[PDB]
Amino acid sequence: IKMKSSDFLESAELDSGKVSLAFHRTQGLMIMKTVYKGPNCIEHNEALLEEAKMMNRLRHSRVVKLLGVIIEEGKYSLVMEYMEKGNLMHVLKAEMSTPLSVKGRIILEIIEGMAYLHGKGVIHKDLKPENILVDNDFHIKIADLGLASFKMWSKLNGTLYYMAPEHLNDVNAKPTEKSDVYSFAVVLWAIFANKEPYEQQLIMAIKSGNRPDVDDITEYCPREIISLMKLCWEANPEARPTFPGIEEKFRPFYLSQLE
Ligand SMILES: CN1C(=O)[C@@H](NC(=O)c2cc(Cc3ccccc3)on2)COc2ccccc21
Repeated sequence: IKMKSSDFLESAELDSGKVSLAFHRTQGLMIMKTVYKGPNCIEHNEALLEEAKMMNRLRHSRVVKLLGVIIEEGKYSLVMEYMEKGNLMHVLKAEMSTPLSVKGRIILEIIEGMAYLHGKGVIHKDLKPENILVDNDFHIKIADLGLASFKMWSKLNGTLYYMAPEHLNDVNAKPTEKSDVYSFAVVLWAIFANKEPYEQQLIMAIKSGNRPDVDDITEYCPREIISLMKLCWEANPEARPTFPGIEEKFRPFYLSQLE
């Protein structure tokens, strides 16, 4: 979990807040983001190392790995694995259109990764294209760049279009697995529409049954996927499926008609 800046042979800052792509001696490339600068705390310094070892042990191919933490002379930084193509929305807004087979695979990988997290008792709450990272081979990893699951590191220093209606104007309602199912539905829309969807007048529209316009999807999208996004953004959370439920229907569909 613990790391030093001496371990990094070279680095390079980039802004996608701001991060450093550092080459580690033996492990290779890693992304680095300094959370806060100033004095070294005492009340919460011990917990920040425990919270990192809790996220470090979330080990799945479709989930971003926290590689370590760097604490040195009043600075606090998190170190994750490098994903070469950035985020899903960066990939979707490129010159060339991503094939339907690759989009179908991204969808299945987000399902695999979200079923993993739910099975480990972790609710995402902040699932959006910006938290779906892409490597140079078009395989994805679900991240937590907004620190929604890092409650300690969040205290050391967002998008409403993917947020389920039950959480719009009811911030005390505890987020559930069905909260993420709603967000995934809006991510499905964004994958085939190739853009971000859609304040008080909007939000109140979403609570009454308003959703992103499916007719805005110009490029080809399968009817079973359209049917899946409609079911996942159902206003009632109990009417939505679980990610293992989505997986048992989506995987046979991907393998027969898209792979
Ligand atoms: C350097 N850096 C990071 O290390 C980031 N780590 C994660 O997002 C992360 C998520 C998980 C596992 C995990 C995934 C999904 C839900 C819950 C849990 O493990 N690590 C955090 O802060 C950054 C912010 C911006 C840019 C870069 C970073």
